[PDB]
Amino acid sequence: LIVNNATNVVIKVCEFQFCNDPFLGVYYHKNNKSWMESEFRVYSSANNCTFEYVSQPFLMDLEGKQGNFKNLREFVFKNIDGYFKIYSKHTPINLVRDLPQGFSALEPLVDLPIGINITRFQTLLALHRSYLTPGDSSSGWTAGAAAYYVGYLQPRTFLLKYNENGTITDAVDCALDPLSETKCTLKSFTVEKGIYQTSNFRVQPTESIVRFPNITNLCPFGEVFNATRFASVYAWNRKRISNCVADYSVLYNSASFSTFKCYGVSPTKLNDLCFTNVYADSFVIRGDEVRQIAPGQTGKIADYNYKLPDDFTGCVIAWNSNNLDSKVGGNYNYLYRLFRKSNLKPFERDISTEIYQAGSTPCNGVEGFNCYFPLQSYGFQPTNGVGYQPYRVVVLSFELLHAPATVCGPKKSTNLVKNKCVNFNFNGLTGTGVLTESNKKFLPFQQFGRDIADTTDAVRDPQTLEILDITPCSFGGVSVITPGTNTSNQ
Amino acid sequence: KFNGLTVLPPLLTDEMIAQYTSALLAGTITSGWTFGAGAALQIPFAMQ
Amino acid sequence: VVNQNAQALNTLVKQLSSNFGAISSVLNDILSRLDPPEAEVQIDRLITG
Ligand SMILES: *[C@@H]1O[C@H](CO)[C@@H](O)[C@H](O)[C@H]1NC(C)=O
Ligand SMILES: *[C@@H]1O[C@H](CO)[C@@H](O)[C@H](O)[C@H]1NC(C)=O
Ligand SMILES: *[C@@H]1O[C@H](CO)[C@@H](O)[C@H](O)[C@H]1NC(C)=O
Ligand SMILES: *[C@@H]1O[C@H](CO)[C@@H](O)[C@H](O)[C@H]1NC(C)=O
Ligand SMILES: *[C@@H]1O[C@H](CO)[C@@H](O)[C@H](O)[C@H]1NC(C)=O
Ligand SMILES: *[C@@H]1O[C@H](CO)[C@@H](O)[C@H](O)[C@H]1NC(C)=O
Repeated sequence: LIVNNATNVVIKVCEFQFCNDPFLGVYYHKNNKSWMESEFRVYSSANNCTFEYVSQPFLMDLEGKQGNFKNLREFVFKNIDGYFKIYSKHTPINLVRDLPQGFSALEPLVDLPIGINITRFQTLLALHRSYLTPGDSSSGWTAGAAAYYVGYLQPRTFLLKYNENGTITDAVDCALDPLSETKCTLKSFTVEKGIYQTSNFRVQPTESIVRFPNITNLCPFGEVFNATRFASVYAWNRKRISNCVADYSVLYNSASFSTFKCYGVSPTKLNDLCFTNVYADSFVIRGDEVRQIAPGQTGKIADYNYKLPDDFTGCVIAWNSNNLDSKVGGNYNYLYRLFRKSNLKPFERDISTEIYQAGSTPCNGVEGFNCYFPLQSYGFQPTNGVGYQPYRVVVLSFELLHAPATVCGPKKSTNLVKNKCVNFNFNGLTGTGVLTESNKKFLPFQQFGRDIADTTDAVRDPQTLEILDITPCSFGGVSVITPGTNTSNQ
Repeated sequence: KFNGLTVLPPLLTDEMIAQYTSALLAGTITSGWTFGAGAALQIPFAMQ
Repeated sequence: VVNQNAQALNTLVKQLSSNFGAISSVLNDILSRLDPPEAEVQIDRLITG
């Protein structure tokens, strides 16, 4: 509430049970000609108050007048970043019903750190009552003349002029009419005879269409994520996935994940992209080893067991698997390479078990001194450190928009439109542009058509086997002709 | 024309340039050089 | 004159298919598959080029 009672300015922020018709009622006593504030019916209750402020006491007239409007006030109210901004100004004028045309500035008056949500407001008036106002509170009252106007703000761009003393005397709206765009461009309130370039009008696309083939199968993840058994890391397991929808938003009902990270793809978008040739890797490692599954890493797992290509786009998922893979005597089913002559290549698997010659004296399969067996058994027990407990780790790798694909994720397709600037997805390819019938003749083994410009210009619709040509909308250019400001405005 | 790369027409159409050249030829053959200093004065071609 | 003009325009247009150090040379390939924070660096590299 902002109120200006007979004495003080009061600024309250509380929870009020406001009246349906709150107002002020000032009674005029005929016996002693004076107007005195008696009724203030604002709210029923005020429970919790956060911010308060009261200005100094003062005295106004409050007497009813009969002359013309002599006070014009303009106020502007903003709420930005928890700040309530009140700009104000007042002016003496003679107009009663007309709205005057003038250029006046509004000087900042008050700014408050309120930080509340305001979506409606209500103005607050006063009432006048006397012997000539017979009746109850609801009827025994007059109105008294007063008027006001309300308008709405909008994000725009103006040009303003600053005089010598520092006052805003004039402004021009950059986006009202073309001459104003020209004045805005040249930064001058005066424009001389000729032609000018302002901007470029772009036709805007309305509708959007998605064209996807038919997929009904669901992906074999219960034999990837709910796999009764996992293999040793050195002989890491691989699996091919195709012709199914990969609903990764259903990753949460059955389980929860220690680490769930993706490189080159943001997880939220996984549903909207059609992937190509999903490969799913699976293994189990030690928690300490979980920090080796990343591009450009070191360590025995990352060196002699597993490697990633540098440009590995895809996701790493891993969850602790202690309970399933902990045995009180020790889960020794898990074995890993420790010694190898050279580093491994990405997406390579070696299962050789040969006596490693640490130094000289070739072992010849003796495993003597300086001769060691490259493979070693993990020992997993329930009573071990968290950094030592087993972890089930899965890698998802795939291609994107480089070949015909079949894994698109969950989405919905729609109809087809023609000869209207629109937006389109075609098996994951994106774009906007009018779609006309094509006279090209694709051979039966290819799905696109390209230009020198290096952008697609045709497409085979993945449903009707038809060939559609994309024509971009006419951007053009905008120029304006003027005979000068002085002579005319046309 | 489909990347924000526009070409623009010249100011004079080719017929206008053709008219200009025809005018120059007429001037030289029927008036010598005297049209290039003031009013066009005629004079036969043999004496030019 | 005509040959020089055409050559310059063809080079200026063909120069739109290089990575300049990004993962791909299409801004639509970057509107998807990424979120703003880590997309903006590659958008930066394309701008510079
Ligand atoms: C105006 O409000 C202030 C603050 O609540 C109060 O102290 C003062 O008495 C009020 N005066 C009138 C006339 O209501
Ligand atoms: C808000 O009002 C309720 C009821 O009067 C009270 O229990 C609660 O403590 C108040 N909270 C604050 C922050 O004043
Ligand atoms: C403010 O309240 C309105 C009405 O309840 C609501 O629609 C709007 O979302 C709210 N905004 C904030 C920031 O609370
Ligand atoms: C600046 O203020 C002075 C004093 O009011 C006034 O005389 C003068 O005209 C003003 N000049 C401008 C440029 O507004
Ligand atoms: C795993 O199993 C649960 C129930 O045992 C099942 O509801 C869920 O769909 C399965 N999820 C995966 C990813 O295998
Ligand atoms: C998908 O199903 C529709 C009918 O529902 C069928 O006409 C069409 O041939 C199928 N295949 C594709 C690629 O749209």
